[PDB]
Amino acid sequence: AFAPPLPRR
Amino acid sequence: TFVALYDYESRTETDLSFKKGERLQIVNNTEGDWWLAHSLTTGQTGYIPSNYVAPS
Repeated sequence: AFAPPLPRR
Repeated sequence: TFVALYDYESRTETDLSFKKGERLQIVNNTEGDWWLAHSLTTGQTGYIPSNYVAPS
């Protein structure tokens, strides 16, 4: 349900 | 042509937020975890996450 936590730029 | 595996909800005015089912034209993507795609509806640009999309 919750997409993967956006990685760090 | 790539597809949004997850609804990317950008928070800044730099990347465009896309939902699942929407397609995006991948521009440059061969290392960085953040690629830059270009929508085909209006024709805008936005860095799409490499984890919210997949080749298809």
